[PDB]
Amino acid sequence: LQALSRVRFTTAEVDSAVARISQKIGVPASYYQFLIPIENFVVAGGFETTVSGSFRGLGQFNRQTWDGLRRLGRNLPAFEEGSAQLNASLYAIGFLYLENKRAYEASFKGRVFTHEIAYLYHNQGAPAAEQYLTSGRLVYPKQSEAAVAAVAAARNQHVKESWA
Ligand SMILES: NCCc1ccc(S(=O)(=O)F)cc1
Repeated sequence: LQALSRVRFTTAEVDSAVARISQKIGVPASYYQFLIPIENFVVAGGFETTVSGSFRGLGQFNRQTWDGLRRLGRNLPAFEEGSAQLNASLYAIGFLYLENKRAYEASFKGRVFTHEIAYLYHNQGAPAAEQYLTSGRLVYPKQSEAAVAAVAAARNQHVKESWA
């Protein structure tokens, strides 16, 4: 029962594409495996993803974030087309991870960009993510309980020097 237009992908086709794309662009497959179930609806034979409204596809991108990646030179279709597609959305998730990793490491020198921190950056955007890490307050607080748990864990990991 889920706590309260779609496209459906099978687990196999998502897995195959993740395996291929993650290898090609140097983003861990485990990050995709972490993020996809948080952002989308898990069903028996795969995942369903919302492709209407402001946030769309497996990465739940908005147009501004998607276009930000294109501005960096990433080869993506237009937001409205790519966000409904398997491969383009997976590339975008990964490209965004790579850019957010750079942003995190530049502001918090000597710190490690973990999956939950990467998800926080994905969820809030890099500016607001850094603001949450410093202030403890989300700029965009209207998130799911799973998203909130993930970003809380992210801040915990950020602050603490080591596993413990
Ligand atoms: N996942 C992106 C998080 C995000 C990024 C930007 C905004 S907005 O201020 O431009 F409406 C809102 C939410």
